[PDB]
Amino acid sequence: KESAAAKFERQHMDSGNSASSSSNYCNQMMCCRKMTQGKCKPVNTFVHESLADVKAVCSQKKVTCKDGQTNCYQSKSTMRITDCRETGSSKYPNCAYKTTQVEKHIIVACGGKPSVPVHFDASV
Amino acid sequence: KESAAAKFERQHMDSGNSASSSSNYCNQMMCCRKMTQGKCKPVNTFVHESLADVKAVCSQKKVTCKDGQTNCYQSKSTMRITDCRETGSSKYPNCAYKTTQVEKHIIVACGGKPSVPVHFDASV
Repeated sequence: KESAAAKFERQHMDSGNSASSSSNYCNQMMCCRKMTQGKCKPVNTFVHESLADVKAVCSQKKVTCKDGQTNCYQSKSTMRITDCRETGSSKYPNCAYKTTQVEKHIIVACGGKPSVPVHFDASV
Repeated sequence: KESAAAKFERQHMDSGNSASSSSNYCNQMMCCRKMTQGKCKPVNTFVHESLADVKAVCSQKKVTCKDGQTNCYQSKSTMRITDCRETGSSKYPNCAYKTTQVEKHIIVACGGKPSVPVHFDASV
């Protein structure tokens, strides 16, 4: 059961970095998207194109996955994406990520019916 | 059990134009700090000053809380804070907030032992 003091810190404190800079994107998103629970997911990519555009990748260029599986696809064009990589400083439960925005091609694994993206494999 | 497609969207999709825009702060923080679970917390303020500085308020100016309780204190100095308000468009499970940065004195209820902030009452 959360103490009132802890609750206040959770709901009202953010000195770990003011509401300033886009350098904080990853720290906030990785937390919002639940990838800092029990462990700091070391690396993650966020795509900003439409869901439709990313889904459309399942029907674009075929490429093998890094794990040998053969259900990977590469986007025909670059996409605006955001790279999140835990920083040396970061140490769970104090996850720190470096935000790096680039427009690259993405490789994803597709599955299910209809076949949609189910795994981000890499950006190229 | 979250579907593979659902998980991909959670872990990798953030469609939009101003991804890391400060105008997105509240949407990301309100989500990260869990104030969008079950429903959208209508209003919330995040203080960007030092935890030590905010706790210090508890030994500053005594004031009566907005709800009539008598354990509120107001900061002597203004503090950098971000105001978060749910937008007319926002409606669970699709919470949306307007981010507003300003500098004001904060009023918080203090309790427990040691006496520390346990509730954000108001800013002014």
